Amino acid sequence: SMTEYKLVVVGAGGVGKSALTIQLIQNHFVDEYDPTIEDSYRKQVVIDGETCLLDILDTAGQEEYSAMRDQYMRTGEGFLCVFAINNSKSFADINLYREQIKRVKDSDDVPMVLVGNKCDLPTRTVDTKQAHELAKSYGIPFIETSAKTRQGVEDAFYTLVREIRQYR
Amino acid sequence: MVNPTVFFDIAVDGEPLGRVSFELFADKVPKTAENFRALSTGEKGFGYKGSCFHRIIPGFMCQGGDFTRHNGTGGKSIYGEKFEDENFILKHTGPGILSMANAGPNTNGSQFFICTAKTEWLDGKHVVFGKVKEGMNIVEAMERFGSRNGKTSKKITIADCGQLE
Ligand SMILES: CCn1c(-c2cc(N3CCN(C4CC4)CC3)cnc2[C@H](C)OC)c2c3cc(ccc31)-c1csc(n1)C[C@H](NC(=O)[C@H]1[C@@H]3COC[C@@H]31)C(=O)N1CCC[C@H](N1)C(=O)OCC(C)(C)C2
Ligand SMILES: Nc1nc2c(ncn2[C@@H]2O[C@H](COP(=O)(O)OP(=O)(O)NP(=O)(O)O)[C@@H](O)[C@H]2O)c(=O)[nH]1
Ligand SMILES: [Mg+2]
Repeated sequence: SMTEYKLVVVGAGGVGKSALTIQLIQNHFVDEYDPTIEDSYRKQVVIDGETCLLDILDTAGQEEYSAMRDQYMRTGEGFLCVFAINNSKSFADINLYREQIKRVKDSDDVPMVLVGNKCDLPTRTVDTKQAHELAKSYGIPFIETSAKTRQGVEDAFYTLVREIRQYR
Repeated sequence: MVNPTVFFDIAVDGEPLGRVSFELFADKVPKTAENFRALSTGEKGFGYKGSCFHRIIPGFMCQGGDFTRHNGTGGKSIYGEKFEDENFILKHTGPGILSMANAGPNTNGSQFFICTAKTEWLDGKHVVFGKVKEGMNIVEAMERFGSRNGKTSKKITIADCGQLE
């Protein structure tokens, strides 16, 4: 049977974790704000000519429950760490997610992609240069996305699969 | 200021489950109480009648009140789209507490939740404005149709609602 990959989408409230995931799974943009509790999705795709089953966990960006994230970080195989290019706080929050995943998995070596989302917006508050450096500091890719236009969406998820595939 | 009483008649897939009544603490949060009272009577020409409990998480709470979008994103107050947090005098002390849902500070609309346990981490963030008077067993029965992430396994509706006192 096709290989499964357990992907986990994390980041601050409202950065567009759900809009990215639903663009990938359902090919439409959620314009409304439905803050997540926790959702899972399954999708079969072909990446680099190998079929695989994506299990995607869309997590809550509620800072109140930062302690509840450990259990899903233990089970996840790869992480999309998402910030919004118009939310410098969400970009600051990337460090915390990265450090929590590293701590919970007890490893420097966890498949991860840094995602800068909402790149359709006219104004950015985060310097693409800063995100590039941070990703370089972590040894992970950085992908710019728009869940609105679908720009970079497949690239973000498929790049994370390639990161897991290389780790395996 | 006297605390009014309102009721919901709850249905499961269009079948009657039973009645929940609420004391609204108009004596502590009159603005928040009056919003819920008027949405329960429908006297402004809109309100809770026909809306669903979109989120039911057993061991925590039952959330509803989106009568504008019916998808968990909507709802509105009798004062406009949103109103301020009136105060946090009342706390989430245990089952039956009735409290305002929100999307952060001063974003009260119509969405509300009924606690089925103490949720003290919501203290100072959500405005408590009432408590179940009769039919806590109906709120417990609503947990039959909930899940870990709150998606309901049957459609839980406010088939009727109004004021008793
Ligand atoms: C981390 C998982 N997880 C948990 C949670 C947490 C815990 N704990 C926390 C506390 N620990 C004690 C100190 C020791 C024990 C373990 C255990 N297990 C769980 C669940 C079952 O694991 C999946 C929660 C929870 C809550 C959210 C996101 C994830 C959450 C969340 C997202 S949005 C929101 N919260 C506020 C929301 N806003 C809107 O809906 C906005 C929509 C848009 O604009 C109008 C409308 C709102 O107002 N309410 C009205 C109020 C109850 C609230 N929803 C809600 O649903 O809380 C769910 C729940 C279960 C109570 C909390
Ligand atoms: N312009 C624009 N808006 C976006 C984009 N992605 C998401 N949004 C908008 O930002 C808001 C929040 O998106 P959402 O996917 O719910 O974010 P989230 O990170 O899942 N939130 P949460 O942590 O609460 O679950 C929505 O109104 C959504 O339409 C994007 O790429 N561009
Ligand atoms: Mg989300």
